[PDB]
Amino acid sequence: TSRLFALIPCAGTGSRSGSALPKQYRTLAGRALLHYTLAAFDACSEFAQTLVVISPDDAHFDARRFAGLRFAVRRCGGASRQASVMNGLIQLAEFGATDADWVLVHDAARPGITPALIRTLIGALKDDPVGGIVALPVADTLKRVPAGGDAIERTESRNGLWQAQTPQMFRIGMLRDAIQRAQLEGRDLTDEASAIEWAGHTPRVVQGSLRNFKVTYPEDFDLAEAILAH
Ligand SMILES: Nc1ccn([C@@H]2O[C@H](COP(=O)(O)OP(=O)(O)OP(=O)(O)O)[C@@H](O)[C@H]2O)c(=O)n1
Ligand SMILES: [Mg+2]
Repeated sequence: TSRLFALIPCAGTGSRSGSALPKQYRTLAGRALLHYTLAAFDACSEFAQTLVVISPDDAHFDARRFAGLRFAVRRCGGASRQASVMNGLIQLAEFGATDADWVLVHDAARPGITPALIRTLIGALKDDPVGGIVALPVADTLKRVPAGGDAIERTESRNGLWQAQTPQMFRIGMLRDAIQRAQLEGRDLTDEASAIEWAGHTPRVVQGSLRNFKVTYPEDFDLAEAILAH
């Protein structure tokens, strides 16, 4: 009976992407970056609603560029990603969400997300007491490079290491309280799983895809444009 809610943190600036316009609004193959994320969730009718969190100062979001897609947008963006997620989780109650419902937090900067991968995550963790994330095992040899230079100090082990992606699937009640705990202890975490972990819970990993990579630096735009439109 647990309903499915989607939460798209979209209140970032994309400072590493070198784009003056927020990278989530950057046009790829004649289409906005965010549009690919929303279209993927829109294809999944089993979702109750998709909430997009944008900054209160966002003057670039144009709803007309996303017409036909089923989603809602709220200007409850925070100073950080975790804050934007926290405000979003609170905001979900407006749409009838409860603490027992699932929430799937997905980066807008990951346009390669597909309905198949969404439903793979859901189907694998729907009966899980905690939930989990989509992720990718570290395939490359890890090198330690001291900050400030390009010199390699030594080789680090990659055994048992995964690179976390999104969506990150957890219960609204457990996730909100976890982040609330993290903020109460002065911790700003990188993803939702981290809060779940520090709260004392054990999240799961589901095999992700390199197609689901996040656009982060100027190379990624043309690369995603190659990955997309295919
Ligand atoms: N204060 C913030 C910061 C990030 N995000 C969202 O979190 C997702 C992934 O975070 P990231 O890749 O780091 O995007 P940015 O923070 O905007 O870029 P940068 O880290 O280079 O500044 C993005 O969809 C971004 O919009 C958000 O909603 N509110
Ligand atoms: Mg960031």
